[PDB]
Amino acid sequence: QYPTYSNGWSNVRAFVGGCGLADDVLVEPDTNAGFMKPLDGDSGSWGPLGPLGGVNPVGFTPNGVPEHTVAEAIVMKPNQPGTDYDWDAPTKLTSPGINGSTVPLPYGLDPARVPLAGTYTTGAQQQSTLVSAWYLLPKPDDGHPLVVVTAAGKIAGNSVLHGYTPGQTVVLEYAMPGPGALVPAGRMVPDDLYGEQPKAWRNLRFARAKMPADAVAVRVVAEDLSLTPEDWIAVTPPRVPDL
Amino acid sequence: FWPQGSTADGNITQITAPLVSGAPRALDISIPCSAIATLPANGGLVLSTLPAGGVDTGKAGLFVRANQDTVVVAFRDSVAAVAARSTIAAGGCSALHIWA
Ligand SMILES: [Ca+2]
Repeated sequence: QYPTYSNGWSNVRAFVGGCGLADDVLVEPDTNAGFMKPLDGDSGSWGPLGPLGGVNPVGFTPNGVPEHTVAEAIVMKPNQPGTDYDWDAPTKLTSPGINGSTVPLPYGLDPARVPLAGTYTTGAQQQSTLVSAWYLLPKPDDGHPLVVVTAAGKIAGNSVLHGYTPGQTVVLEYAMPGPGALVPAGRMVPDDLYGEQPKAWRNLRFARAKMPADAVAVRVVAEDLSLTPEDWIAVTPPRVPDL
Repeated sequence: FWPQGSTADGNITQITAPLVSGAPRALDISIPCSAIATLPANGGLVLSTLPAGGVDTGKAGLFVRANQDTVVVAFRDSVAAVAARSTIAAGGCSALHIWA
């Protein structure tokens, strides 16, 4: 846990000019940059769900999220102190989006530029699946250290303070350069923090330093094999933040 | 054992037996396909061990739902034996056999 923040390292780093945690915390202003573009030059098989859906997106729908889904919180009945405005905003948008959704997106994502896909329905549950399109990947650097997918629902991923917190599947598999087919070559398990809060718009993150150096593309893979009405999934495309 | 009734013109009847310990010890079930090939369009509830109107009976019981184009054999919300409905009513299968 070094060269990152610790008490003993910060105390001695404050001699030559140190700001405590304000040096190790990275912030993403204008979280609308870093969105990659689909490698697949086919505007064909992509149906009503877009490039995020891919081929046969069966189970997923643009308006597949419940009503009062907010970022990193769960809305309750009485007025709570020190809460965000998204607890009181209207439950829908007065316009569609790129997919055709009317869901308010968190963190400041522009619903007129960011699609969505969810597996929330009322009655007649089923086994869903989604395999996105190949999203090109920029040349690596030191300032861009991770890939991020904003998602809600019951998802299985690692974290500190909780071991595994099982659930459904989002794995963002990747590909390596080849003759021109781009067959997959691996999988990655996300690092979510709000694992015990399954409705939170929780911004899953995949470290770039784990996948190989020469990786050309990535794509999202989601399953939702559970037929419980409260076991659902929702995803947005992947992006590379600016930090 | 079941069917143990009949209601006066073939037509085996349902039964009620609320077990105290919850789950049984063994559950050998069997259904022919000449009996799943007789449901109407959109089918529905070939067999179950709980009524579909109760409180959260999905994540407790066993449901064989013959929807349109498929016959899904679920469990405590965990699918086991999806099978198409155009090969069932064609002589492709012989009998649906469940065991727990
Ligand atoms: Ca589901």
